[PDB]
Amino acid sequence: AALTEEQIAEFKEAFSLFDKDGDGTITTKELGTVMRSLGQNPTEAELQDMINEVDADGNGTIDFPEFLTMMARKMKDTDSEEEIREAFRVFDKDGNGYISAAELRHVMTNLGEKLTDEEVDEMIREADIDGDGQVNYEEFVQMMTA
Amino acid sequence: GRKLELTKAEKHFHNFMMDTQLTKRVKNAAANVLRETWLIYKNTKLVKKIDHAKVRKHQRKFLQAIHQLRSVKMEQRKLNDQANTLVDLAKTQLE
Ligand SMILES: O=C1Nc2c(ccc(Cl)c2Cl)/C1=N/O
Ligand SMILES: [Ca+2]
Ligand SMILES: [Ca+2]
Repeated sequence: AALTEEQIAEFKEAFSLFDKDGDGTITTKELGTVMRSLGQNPTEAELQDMINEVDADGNGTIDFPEFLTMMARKMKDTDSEEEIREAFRVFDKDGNGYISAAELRHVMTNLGEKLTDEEVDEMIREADIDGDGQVNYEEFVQMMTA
Repeated sequence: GRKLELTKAEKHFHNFMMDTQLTKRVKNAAANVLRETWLIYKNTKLVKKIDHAKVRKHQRKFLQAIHQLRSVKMEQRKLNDQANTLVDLAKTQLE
């Protein structure tokens, strides 16, 4: 809950991601816009509640002082290994901890934003550690988060 | 840099009650948990004569207050993650 000066200048650049018009305040309308471009759908009440958690003065919008201030209350990070492993489990049909290279290529080239077959090649080169056409994704995720 | 780390989620009720409406929701539902826990205890353990219809009334009121409380807790969990999403997007400007 008290961090460095370099980050102050950094969080200012972050602020423009949020202040969609550049008027120096973040409104619920702009926060809805940003949140929807991240694939979320907060309600109007959820947007008002996020602003009100930050809003120091009570004028209904967030300025950079209030923005920077709540950043410091939330500076700690934690590793993501277990969340990434569960994303892999979604594609583990048998629940046996494996996903074949063929199944992984099919997923990466058909679901979400996709990868090129060339990009997928490099990924499987790394993911199939034992060269047996099967990806032990817990091992693969530990290698990527180490 | 951060690589694949993300903002660490918080711990307990110690936030987002600045929305007095959740606060009004928490305080009323928790009083009703107290209310129906007492009335079920009394109507099953402090009487010679268990009036099952009375216990049914308060079991329905009890499950109602508990799930209201559950419902507030899940909306707090959702608000925190919506906030951690913004903190996470902001934090990519440190890279
Ligand atoms: O309670 C919180 N409200 C928050 C948090 C973190 C970031 C932001 Cl923008 C808001 Cl409005 C919170 N972390 O606990
Ligand atoms: Ca604005
Ligand atoms: Ca303000």
